Amino acid sequence: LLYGFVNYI
Amino acid sequence: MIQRTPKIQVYSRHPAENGKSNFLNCYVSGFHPSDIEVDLLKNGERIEKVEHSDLSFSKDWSFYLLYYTEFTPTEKDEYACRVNHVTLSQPKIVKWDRDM
Amino acid sequence: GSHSMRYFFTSVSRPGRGEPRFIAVGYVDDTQFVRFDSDAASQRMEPRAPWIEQEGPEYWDGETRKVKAHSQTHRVDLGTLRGYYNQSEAGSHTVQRMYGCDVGSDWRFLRGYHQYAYDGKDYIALKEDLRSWTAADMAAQTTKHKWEAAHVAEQLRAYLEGTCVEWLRRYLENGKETLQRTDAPKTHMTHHAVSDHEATLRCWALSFYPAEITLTWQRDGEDQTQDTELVETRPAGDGTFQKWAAVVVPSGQEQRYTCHVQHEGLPKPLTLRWE
Repeated sequence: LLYGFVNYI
Repeated sequence: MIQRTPKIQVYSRHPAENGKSNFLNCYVSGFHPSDIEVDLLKNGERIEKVEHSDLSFSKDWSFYLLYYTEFTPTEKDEYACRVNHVTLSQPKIVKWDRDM
Repeated sequence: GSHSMRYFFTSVSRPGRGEPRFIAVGYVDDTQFVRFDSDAASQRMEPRAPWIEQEGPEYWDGETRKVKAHSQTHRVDLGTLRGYYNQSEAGSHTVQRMYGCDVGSDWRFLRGYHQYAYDGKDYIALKEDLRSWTAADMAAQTTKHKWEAAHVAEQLRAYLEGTCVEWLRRYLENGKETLQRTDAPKTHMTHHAVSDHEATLRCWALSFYPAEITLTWQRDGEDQTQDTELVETRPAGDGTFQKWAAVVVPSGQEQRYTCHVQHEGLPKPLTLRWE
């Protein structure tokens, strides 16, 4: 199961 | 930019026996960037019925791919893998050697 | 005994040939179970292992939603990184992300990881404490400041220690016949003259799983590591792996050379001999 939060470089 | 050369291996899934179906593999690993051209060759000509794995990479970020096709080896037929990549000044052909 | 779940993401820019190519794949140990390819017709997260197929429609819809979100983020990242490194639109560039979790033989959490590369070099990595970051250069320090202010490590830690390990355990159970197996290598050595005075000795391991293996040559018990050609462990295509190691020796000295095979499927390490 994938991580569900997003984070931009 | 970092560039890493593909390490190419051409081999059968099972020990080769004339007249017995098998799978011909070309495994390319250790390469960067990911853009790569890989063809399996029968008697110097490109095999059309070729599948490949989904692009993945190793601990060191270098990519790997498996290209493969069902085949039935014979005495006369010669098989090879042809690979082009930015690190290669011309395409590289590696012949299948069944007696390794 | 020990197991891992890992997800691998690659995004590649394509100057003037449209939007970046995004490929995501997920593995348990050395067994792939999912893929997404931004260029494919389906636009879905797709099964790539029989045992994941039983997952319900909510799983597939939600994994498609999340992987598409990752795809969009990495699209944005490629532009961000061009800015950080003052790079032009002339060239293609590559972002890679890996994350996942390791468990021991008792399936309890061992370690987590979450790492990023730009153009094939380390960019930023979550440290082993899951609370702090290693930034490989000055541009990645900019990312580190942003991730620290946004408490990104805390979010990842909760996933890596909880959710990641819980789903890995579920996959190991559901895929038990595939994943909780060990196939010991079938081993042999081949001998072929390369001249009247030298021969190639090649030590083979075939049909093994998991992919981790060590193959070494000794001469009178001394390791021959600088003289050994060792190929990369390669997939047979059937779920097992193969590897070989070779040395070129003077003819008549074969009996001095031994090959040594270590794999978790072996009851004991094997020594193969020419006598």
